[PDB]
Amino acid sequence: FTFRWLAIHGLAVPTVFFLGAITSMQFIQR
Amino acid sequence: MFTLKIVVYTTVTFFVSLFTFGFLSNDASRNPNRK
Amino acid sequence: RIPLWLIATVGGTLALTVVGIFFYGSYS
Amino acid sequence: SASAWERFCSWITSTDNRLYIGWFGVLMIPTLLTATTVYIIAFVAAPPVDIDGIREPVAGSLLYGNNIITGAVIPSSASIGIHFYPIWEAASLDEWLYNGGPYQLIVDHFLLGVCGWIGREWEFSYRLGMRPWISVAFTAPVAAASAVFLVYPIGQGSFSDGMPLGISGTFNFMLVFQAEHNILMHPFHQLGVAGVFGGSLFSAMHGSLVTSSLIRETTENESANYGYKFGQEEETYNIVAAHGYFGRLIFQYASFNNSRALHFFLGLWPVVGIWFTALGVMTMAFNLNGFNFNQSVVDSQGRVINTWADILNRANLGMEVMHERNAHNFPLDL
Amino acid sequence: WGGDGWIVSVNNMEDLVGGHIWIGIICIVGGFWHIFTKPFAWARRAYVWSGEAYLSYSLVAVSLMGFIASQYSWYNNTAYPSEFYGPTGPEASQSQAFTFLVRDQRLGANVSSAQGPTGLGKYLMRSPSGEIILGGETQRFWDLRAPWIEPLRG
Amino acid sequence: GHANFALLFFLGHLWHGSRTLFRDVFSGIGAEVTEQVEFGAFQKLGDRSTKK
Amino acid sequence: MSGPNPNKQPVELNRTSLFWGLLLIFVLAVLFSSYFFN
Amino acid sequence: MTPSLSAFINSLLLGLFVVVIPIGAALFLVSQSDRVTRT
Amino acid sequence: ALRTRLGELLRPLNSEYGKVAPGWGTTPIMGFVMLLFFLFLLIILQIYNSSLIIENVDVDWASLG
Amino acid sequence: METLVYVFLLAGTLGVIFFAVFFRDPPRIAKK
Amino acid sequence: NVSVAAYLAVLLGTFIPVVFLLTLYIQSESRKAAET
Amino acid sequence: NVSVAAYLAVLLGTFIPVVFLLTLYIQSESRKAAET
Amino acid sequence: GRGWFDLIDDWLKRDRFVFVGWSGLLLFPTSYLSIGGWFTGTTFVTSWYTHGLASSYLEGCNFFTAAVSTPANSMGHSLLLLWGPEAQGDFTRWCQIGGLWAFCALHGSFALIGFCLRQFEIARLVGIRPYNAIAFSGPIAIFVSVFLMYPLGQASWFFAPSLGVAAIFRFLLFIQGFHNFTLNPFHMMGVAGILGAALLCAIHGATVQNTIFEDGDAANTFRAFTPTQAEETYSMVTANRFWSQIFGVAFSNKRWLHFFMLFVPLAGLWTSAIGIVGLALNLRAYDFVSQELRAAEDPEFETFYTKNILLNEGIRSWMAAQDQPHENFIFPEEVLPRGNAL
Amino acid sequence: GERPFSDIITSIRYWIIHSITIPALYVAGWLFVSTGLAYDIFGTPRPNEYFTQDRQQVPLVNDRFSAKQELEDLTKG
Amino acid sequence: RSWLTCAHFFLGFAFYIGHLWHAGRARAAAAGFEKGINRENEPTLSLRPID
Amino acid sequence: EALGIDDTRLIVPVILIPVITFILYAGFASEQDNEDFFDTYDQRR
Ligand SMILES: C=Cc1c(C)c2cc3nc(c4c5[nH]c(cc6nc(cc1[nH]2)C(C)=C6CC)c(C)c5C(=O)[C@@H]4C(=O)OC)[C@@H](CCC(=O)OC/C=C(\C)CCC[C@H](C)CCC[C@H](C)CCCC(C)C)[C@@H]3C
Ligand SMILES: CC1=CCCC(C)(C)[C@H]1/C=C/C(C)=C/C=C/C(C)=C/C=C/C=C(C)/C=C/C=C(C)/C=C/C1=C(C)CCCC1(C)C
Ligand SMILES: CC1=CCCC(C)(C)[C@H]1/C=C/C(C)=C/C=C/C(C)=C/C=C/C=C(C)/C=C/C=C(C)/C=C/C1=C(C)CCCC1(C)C
Repeated sequence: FTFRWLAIHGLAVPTVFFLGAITSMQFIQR
Repeated sequence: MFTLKIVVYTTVTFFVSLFTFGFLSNDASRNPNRK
Repeated sequence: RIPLWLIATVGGTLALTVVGIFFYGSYS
Repeated sequence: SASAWERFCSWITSTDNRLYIGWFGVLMIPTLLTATTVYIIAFVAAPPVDIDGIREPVAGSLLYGNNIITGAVIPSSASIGIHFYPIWEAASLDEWLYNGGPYQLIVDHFLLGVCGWIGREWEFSYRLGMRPWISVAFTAPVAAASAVFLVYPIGQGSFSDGMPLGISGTFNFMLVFQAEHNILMHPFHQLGVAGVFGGSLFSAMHGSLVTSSLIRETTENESANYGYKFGQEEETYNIVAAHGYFGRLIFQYASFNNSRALHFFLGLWPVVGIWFTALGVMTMAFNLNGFNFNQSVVDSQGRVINTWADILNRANLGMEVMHERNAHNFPLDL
Repeated sequence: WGGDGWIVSVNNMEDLVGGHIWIGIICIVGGFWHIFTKPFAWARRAYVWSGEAYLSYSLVAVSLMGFIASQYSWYNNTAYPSEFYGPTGPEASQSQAFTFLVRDQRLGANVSSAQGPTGLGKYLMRSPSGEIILGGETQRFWDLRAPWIEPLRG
Repeated sequence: GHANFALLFFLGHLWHGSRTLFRDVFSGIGAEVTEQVEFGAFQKLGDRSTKK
Repeated sequence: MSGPNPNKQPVELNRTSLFWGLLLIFVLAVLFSSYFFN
Repeated sequence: MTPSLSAFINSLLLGLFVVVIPIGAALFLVSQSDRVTRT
Repeated sequence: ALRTRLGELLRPLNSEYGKVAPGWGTTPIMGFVMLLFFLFLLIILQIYNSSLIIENVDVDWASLG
Repeated sequence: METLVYVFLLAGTLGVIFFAVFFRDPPRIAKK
Repeated sequence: NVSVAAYLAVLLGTFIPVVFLLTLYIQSESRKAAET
Repeated sequence: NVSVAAYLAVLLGTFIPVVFLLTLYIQSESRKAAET
Repeated sequence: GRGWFDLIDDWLKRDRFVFVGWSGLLLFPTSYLSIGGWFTGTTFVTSWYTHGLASSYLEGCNFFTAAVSTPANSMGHSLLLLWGPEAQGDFTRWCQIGGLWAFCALHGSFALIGFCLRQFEIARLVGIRPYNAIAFSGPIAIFVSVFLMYPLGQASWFFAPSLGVAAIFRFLLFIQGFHNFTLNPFHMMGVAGILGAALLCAIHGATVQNTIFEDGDAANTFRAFTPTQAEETYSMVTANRFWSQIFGVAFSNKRWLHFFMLFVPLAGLWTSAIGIVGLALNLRAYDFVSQELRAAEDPEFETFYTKNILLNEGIRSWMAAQDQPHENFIFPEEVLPRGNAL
Repeated sequence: GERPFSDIITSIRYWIIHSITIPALYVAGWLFVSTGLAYDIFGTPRPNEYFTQDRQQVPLVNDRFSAKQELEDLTKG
Repeated sequence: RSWLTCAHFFLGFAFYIGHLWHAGRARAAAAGFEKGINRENEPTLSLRPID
Repeated sequence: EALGIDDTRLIVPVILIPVITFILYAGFASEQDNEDFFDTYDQRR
């Protein structure tokens, strides 16, 4: 609820989203 | 070219001999904590 | 509650697993 | 009362000499003076050198149409290879000058001299009663100089491939090395670049943190440097103030509370970086090149979609087909 | 240095086995020597007698051994045969030059008179010591000895 | 010439703004800094009246 | 009035600064002489 | 009123009501709420 | 400090060193003028950048005729 | 003739180095 | 070949700041000597 | 026309003794100022 | 009680885990958007319509080959706003024309401004001198010159560095080939500054770690130090003696030593920035005229500088066809410079 | 003041809400890639969309103010 | 051959570094100043100034 | 070629100079104590 919470969640939600996206991209048949 | 070669051999031997027999001359004792 | 060395070990193994899957995807 | 050799050893290892000689200095001083003399006279006045061995000499001295930037002591002939080429192994002195013998003389004497410099740093650390690991720090530039002067010629089989003793020659060495080994994509060279960039970053950071938190000891009409007296007992700057500033700058444990650990990190980062880049050049001497990501992206059919690595490969090909003109008579560069 | 190679240039198994006999004899004699003796006064003044000092001596010895073994692996083809470890850099370059030489001598091209781009030998040239060697950029690797080329070498 | 002069005068502006806003600590800092640099000593950073 | 200005201050340059300045100027001359000449 | 000028005005309005108003309003609310005891 | 005719003429123009308006003074209207200046600079920058095309304003050498 | 200028500049730099090494200000501890 | 009037540039740009530094050092040393 | 490298002669022969005199004067003035 | 501005100033300057300050309002969103846009570009956004390249993990690139590529050459020096006349509010077309590079570049410029302001603000609140912001002006000069002033002097944003790894390597070799930047003396001063700063860092670390006082009985000496102690932790006299009799000269003033450590990399960066600003207008130290005249009059005259010129020609001619695809450079095999060709 | 790490990691809510939210984000990214939504959002070509039948060359944009129309012409079909 | 040569050259250089480290520390521990300079008897302070 | 020696006159200095240096070093060593010690190094000189 503090500013540290917001600073973490700014760098956490898209971080997990991007990590999932990259792990999905690892299985694309090139 | 042989004279230059023997001069260079003499110089290298002289300096390497100084190095070798200087580090054999109890070099570990030459520290400020001795005695 | 849980000792921190177990948490660090699990996190390191998971990080190395991420590295391994990324390298496998680089090789495939 | 003592023997003559004992007095000689006392003078050699004396701490009262203006410049410490020591036993490593016995080897270091004449080798470095020989290399310096030959380098100065060969940089000023030396005839052109057939570096490629194809009877097309390259001028490198000031008297043959060079400035400070283009001047260099040319590496030895490719006909020589890594054969030992002193003056007495040539038929004449001018034959020795034509085949780049001065490069071998300077390189050998300089490498012996810098090994002596490492040993002499240890020796005067030992004579003063201090800890002897400044020489370990100096081994990194010595490792890099060895990699570019001796190891690369050993790996490639010719002293002509060592770095020329100049500026434009150094740039030519860098360009040919990038063309043939792709050093930019080598992770050890990337670690070396991180080492030098981080060394600059940490040098500026430490200097700014110390200068920012200097304890007020001077008036407004004098330099702040005079607030520190040579040999004083107290500390000249507030370490706690700099630590607090840097903790609030990034986060409270991004700083080093310990000054000893901070200085160990300062001496550790660039030394390890230069070690790694020197070892990378040593490994690329034996043709263990950097990362190759050419044609790594293809479409559904299989057409090559270029990447930045492919444009880098185009630049490396541009440098490759132009280096060492008329010295290649075969398709591959093995 | 080049053309001599110190102990990397062992080119026959007789020298290898004989010098290993020598190394075994020397090591056994020195081992009994050190079992039955104590260091002399000059050695006692010279060295530091502590575990870390002995470790440092071993470190420099094994570092020199590492350098020497790297050069063995890079240059020697007797103790490191090319049927197993593969050809050396000099061996590969001379193999390319020699195969082109054979393909041009067999398929109608006078290799000994073919002038190169700089007036030197394109296929066969003259060594700095005066021998007939392979021309091109492989002239730096004219010290190569290989079992597939020594019968063809006068 | 003027691109380089503007780039250098950016550095000059930074230097003189620094020497303006930090005139009191031109020759160095005193012993009143040690209490401020303690983490969490004051609620507001640099304010002596906000001590916890 | 025309006389002692209170803002008069002496100017110093120790030997270390002299040597640094000499080294800087000579190294700059060495660096830029090749480009001025060509 | 060109499309580029309309887009510029809309960009000013969006910048205000998306960046400046919310950040400033949250700053005002948290500064009024979480105060500092100056005793 | 000598007194001159020009010095006595200009003396009231340099006589109020340190004289301040209490409180915040004219800061809000100063900020409003600064905001207007920022908008004006943005407008002319985007005109010169051709990110803002205005009628009868052709940012081109050819507009000289 | 610019070779003379290059040699002069290099020799001047080396002379500056020589004088900075051997004719330096001798470091002494102050009585503060 | 080599452009003339660059000798003037190199030599004057070498001398003048060197002159300035030498004058500063000698002035400072004489002020220190008369301080004693 | 006009021989080159005479610019160097004129300018250096003008500057060097002028440099020497300026250095002497500044040194003397600073020694006098430190005497006070 | 207090005014609203005073309350906001009190909350911004609160001594919390992450200091915000007044500079934080400019720093945090801009830096956050710069890093987020870089990750978004290197993760999803292509370069197929600007460079004809793949520069994302979605196309199959790794960490080295993925990049946020510069805009197309046809865009010129457009700000490339999302609402601008090029994209007209279309996020897809904005990503396809390279507008994400402009997003990252502008937000990073203002984020560097914010971080330097943060250094100023924290130095003012703590009470120390602001030499860290002066030090950080160096990297600000690097970023401004290279990523803004160089492309603004060139044809478009296309020739600015692309935010990647192999893209930066391409920029290095491109500048060497088309500019001969190694020959530039300001770049030489920059290299001297960087390498001397690394030298100073290593040598100061080694000297301090090797001249410490025996302040403890433990063999590992890191624990024998407290931040609040009054005495120095290492011997300046012993270090000065060591470097006076090893190197000839040595530091005797600690403050001058640390200002020199501050000054060398800063001067190197600023001089290299001057060099890049010079390159922005093709005002280069590309050639020495007398050397070229002597090489033209004498075919047997050759230096390493002439070989470098030939290598630059090779870089340009073998790189321009695929490096600048908008120009449609079709170079036949006979016009391409080859070493065997002459 | 600050919230310590032990209070963070020993909180029961801190674990259940993460276990119900973070894998959702991971699968959201996985489906953002795997359903082809990333290609359509960011304009990144599919492996079968770098070249078309009529365009076998690099699709360069050659005009500044008609870039949207040129991209729509190049990316159609 | 490249793998063996590069690996053993790397290890030879690394073990030369180790030799230098351990030889220096062995000398300093035998003499007795491997933990730092003694404040009571600093060897440099008892020497004549060099210039 | 052992030690790079192709002429037998080269062996005269290579062997002779270390002999003289060893003579000086042997005078120094004969001045010493030369009995065994139990320490990491010998502090007697
Ligand atoms: C490659 C070189 C390099 C990097 C990456 C780097 C990085 C950094 N320097 C910092 C500080 C410093 N740098 C300093 C001196 C130096 N720094 C140097 C070189 C570098 N410094 C050099 C050579 C010097 C000597 C003068 C000082 C003195 C400081 C500090 O005070 C500070 C610190 O605390 O040090 C530890 C850190 C925080 C400041 C910052 O920008 O964060 C805030 C984040 C911002 C502003 C966003 C950046 C946006 C950028 C500009 C555009 C987007 C870039 C993408 C996100 C990534 C691109 C990917 C690449 C592969 C191309 C940051 C990690
Ligand atoms: C012939 C050949 C073909 C292939 C296989 C085969 C094994 C057979 C091979 C070799 C066979 C043989 C016989 C190899 C013999 C190798 C030998 C003798 C290696 C010995 C090297 C000796 C070395 C380093 C000496 C190191 C000691 C040094 C510096 C000095 C130490 C000290 C002293 C004495 C002087 C002062 C300085 C210090 C430190 C106090
Ligand atoms: C650009 C734009 C479009 C429209 C919206 C908006 C206007 C807001 C604007 C901004 C959008 C934003 C802010 C998006 C945010 C994106 C973010 C924060 C993405 C972050 C992704 C994080 C990632 C991958 C993590 C990478 C870390 C990795 C692999 C780990 C590396 C590792 C390290 C560090 C050491 C070695 C071992 C190992 C494990 C390999």
